[PDB]
Amino acid sequence: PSYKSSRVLVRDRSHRVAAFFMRLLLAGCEEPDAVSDDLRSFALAVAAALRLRERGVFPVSVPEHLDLDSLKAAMASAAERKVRFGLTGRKFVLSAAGSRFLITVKLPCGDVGLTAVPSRYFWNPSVGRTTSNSFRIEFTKENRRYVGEVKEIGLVRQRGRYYFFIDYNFDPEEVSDETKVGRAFFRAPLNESRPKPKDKLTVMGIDLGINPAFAFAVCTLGECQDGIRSPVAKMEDVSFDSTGLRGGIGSQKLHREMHNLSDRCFYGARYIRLSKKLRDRGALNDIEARLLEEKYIPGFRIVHIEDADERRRTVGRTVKEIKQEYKRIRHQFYLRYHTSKRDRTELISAEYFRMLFLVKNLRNLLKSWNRYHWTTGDRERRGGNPDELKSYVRYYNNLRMDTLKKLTCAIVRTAKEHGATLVAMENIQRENSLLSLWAPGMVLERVEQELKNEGILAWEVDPRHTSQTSCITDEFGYRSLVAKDTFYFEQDRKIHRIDADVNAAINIARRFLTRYRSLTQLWASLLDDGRYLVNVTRQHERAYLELQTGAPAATLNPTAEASYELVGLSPREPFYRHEGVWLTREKHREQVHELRNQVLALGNAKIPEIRT
RNA sequence: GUGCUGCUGUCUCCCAGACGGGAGGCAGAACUGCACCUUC
DNA sequence: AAGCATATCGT
DNA sequence: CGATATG
Repeated sequence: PSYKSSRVLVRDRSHRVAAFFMRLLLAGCEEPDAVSDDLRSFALAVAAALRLRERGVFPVSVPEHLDLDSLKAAMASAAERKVRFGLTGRKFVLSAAGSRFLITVKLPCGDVGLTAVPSRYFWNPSVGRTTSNSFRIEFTKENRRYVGEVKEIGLVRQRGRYYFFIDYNFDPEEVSDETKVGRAFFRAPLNESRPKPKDKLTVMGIDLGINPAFAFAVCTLGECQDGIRSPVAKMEDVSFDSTGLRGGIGSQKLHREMHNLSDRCFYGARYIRLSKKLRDRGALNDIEARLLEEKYIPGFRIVHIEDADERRRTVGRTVKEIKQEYKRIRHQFYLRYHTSKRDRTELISAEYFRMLFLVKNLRNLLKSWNRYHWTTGDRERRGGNPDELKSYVRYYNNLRMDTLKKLTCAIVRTAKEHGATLVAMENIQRENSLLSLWAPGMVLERVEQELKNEGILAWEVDPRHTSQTSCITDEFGYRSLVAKDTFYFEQDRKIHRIDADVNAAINIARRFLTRYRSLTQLWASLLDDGRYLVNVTRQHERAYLELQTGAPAATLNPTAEASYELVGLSPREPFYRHEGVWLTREKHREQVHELRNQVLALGNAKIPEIRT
């Protein structure tokens, strides 16, 4: 089934027995060795229970007379490893009054009426018992009234606080068979044959980043009015009507301050390492002394003192200033939700990632300064500090999780608003990137799971040359390095520019809808006589060679203008397509550099910008 | 409920030691904001 | 590894 | 509808 969980708090033996159950399953048994094999089989199974009682060793003495139910419940809990209360453990009666729950555990001694602290997850809940041994909860996590079914409850104790896990089933939104057939059609290579969707679906091309948290483009099959036209496999062209950029920088000053402080904390650790070398060794190597003066001093924004005694004092003053600036930045980041800026605060912004990078850099700087004392041979000790920078780590993990949840919610919202039912995302599996903050697959897994729960199917497209190829001419352009938000291409021999993220979003959507009709790069090797044999590993390359040459293999034969061509063969060096001539690696880079030189002389003022 | 997520006063513990940093406990002031399958 | 179903006897 | 017992 599909499950969702949240906790409620109840304020005013089951563990004594849960711990006993865990230990018993792992480890009255007067001669445990003599019955070791059976015990092991039963514990591993958690029919065995029936066999154990026949042996006459299965009855035991529970820490606290749990009679039955509670007993079996805790047993199953330890197994799975939550003192559970089932309705088919001791039965419970979950009701709701006002804005809070009321759990009534039916213990053998009597009824235990427990009121729960009003949660903002199960806000304003309504509970009605069903005929299927369940409770139908209706709550508010807008005023969307989420619905769930509760059949089992669990009790735990954290820091002397008792918590109830309301693990409830829910029904994901209905997904049409047209969406499934359309995904099957569009995901398949051109070699295979799949039925057409035969419906007017909606496709959302998505590019993921950190500064533009994500950008999207929307297309509707069989509906082309105005926008960047894209071919569709075996159908008519479609126009990307809604193209947008979500996320982004909230306030420029805050982003700049986080970047500056992250750089300062990045260089501080290396500066104190070099100062520790200077205080101990007394001299530096040629590279380090050049590195310290040229890079570390202007980076840490410190004044280099020759005296080693007051060098530590200057370093401590600098670290105090760094911490004061960090506290100011954190307070300004907190105030986005507690001023008149409540309305203009975005769901997700570029500061959610800059703050994480700053937290990591400051953690490193503080961990380095705290160990400024150590000298030759101190190293690390089994003990020392058992909770060093615990608050920092807690904040980093909590902010990471919250950023992931808010990004997933933003993506899902944007997909639902635009009516999309198919979402082509970029396969980020294939610093200043989403990686080094999360696992490459974790973000994708979360996003597709939430989209599926909302009834939207998602597919990962190969993200190769999407940010370097124009979405109109389907040719290589210039991605500006001074400003990474402008992508320069040529059209009718006139240089145009576009947003470099909606460009990649449209390229992702185009690759999805055209079923990878065109490839911008081919891997080949030189056999002899200037003939570059094409290396075919992916099925997409096999389909591409069939459509252009006519055979599942081909070679690059040279021409006069340092270019190549596809021929085809009857039965490892990159090559970039360019204008149908398959320029080699060096010539492709030369062409890109020529484009960059041409666009730098022209000036962006005379370069028109297309709709975005 | 869990976080985003902090401020002020005061107190305790630790590492340098006399420039500073890291765990936490209470008491207050402001805020009605966003998101959340937890659990192992 | 987890976060229940049916089935009939007896009263 | 309660008491087990097993899909």
